[PDB]
Amino acid sequence: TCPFYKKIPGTGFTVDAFQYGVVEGCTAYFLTHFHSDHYAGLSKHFTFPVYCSEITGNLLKNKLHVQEQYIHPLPLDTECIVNGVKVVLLDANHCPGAVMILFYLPNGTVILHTGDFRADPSMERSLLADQKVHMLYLDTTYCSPEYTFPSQQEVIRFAINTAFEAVTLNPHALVVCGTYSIGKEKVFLAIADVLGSKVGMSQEKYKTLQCLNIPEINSLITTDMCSSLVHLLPMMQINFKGLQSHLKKCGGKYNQILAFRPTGWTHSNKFTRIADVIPQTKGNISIYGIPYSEHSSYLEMKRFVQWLKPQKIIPTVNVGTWKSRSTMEKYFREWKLEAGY
Ligand code: NI
Repeated sequence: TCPFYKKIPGTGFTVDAFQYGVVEGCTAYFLTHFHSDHYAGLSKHFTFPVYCSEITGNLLKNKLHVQEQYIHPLPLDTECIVNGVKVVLLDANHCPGAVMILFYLPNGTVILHTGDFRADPSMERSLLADQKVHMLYLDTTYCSPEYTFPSQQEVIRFAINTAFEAVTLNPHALVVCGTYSIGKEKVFLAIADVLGSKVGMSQEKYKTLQCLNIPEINSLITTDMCSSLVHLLPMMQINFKGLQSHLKKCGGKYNQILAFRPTGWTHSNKFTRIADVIPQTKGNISIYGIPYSEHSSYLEMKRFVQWLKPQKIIPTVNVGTWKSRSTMEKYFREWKLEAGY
């Protein structure tokens, strides 16, 4: 049964609620982004209207084979009417095609559902600036002050400078980057750009990337692994055994691997600066875990909420334990007392 925090009161609507069967009273199913914990349940047999971004609707049609007649893509930053209710989709600064949803209820209540997001001051000048928001359905993934990480730009700087150094010292080194979902494409695209290579990958991953409207993409990716010196592999293969095996397959073209695992947060964050990150090494294989996050840090989240000043917060992440829930509620009250709303 669908949990309460996936239901939008005063509407026929649900958000990211595809694994519960037919939800009683739901006239339109919204999908914030194409990550499996959120789309779980969709397939070619789904026959209700699904509302989403253009990019998400490309992925629904091509990857999950949802039929066209049930996909309702909406433009961003544009007032639209759905089953009699005004909605707006906003960029969530998450993965490609990920949105936040503003709902303008018939009784005057305004609700923001962030989906998954990485808060940013740029959001303070979107259409959110223009009216009051009463209820916030909030991505609370890293809602605790231990969760600090660097900007995306600092992390990409580290990665480019590390890859360029290694390959210039050894033109026979291969770079490998791990992936298991869409998101974080900047990691592998920025490294391939500095090296003058295309990124090589499986046919299944190339297909996914071709749904993303990324400019000039035919220029940056390929299925011809032999012509590429940056390869993408499944995240599970980014270990010494998996990498040794891959290196065997390249037929003596390469004699070293430098590999990257873009994790979110790891407790190496609580002690070490990005400048100071070091790899794990075995023989001619090195693996770097880099803290490239597509969710808000604690401070980014706090800033967003203290700017928005909502009347009520509904967490959508870490809701399964009483300790988590009590922790989050304590921080929400601190924020409200410090800011004065
Ligand atoms: Ni996500």
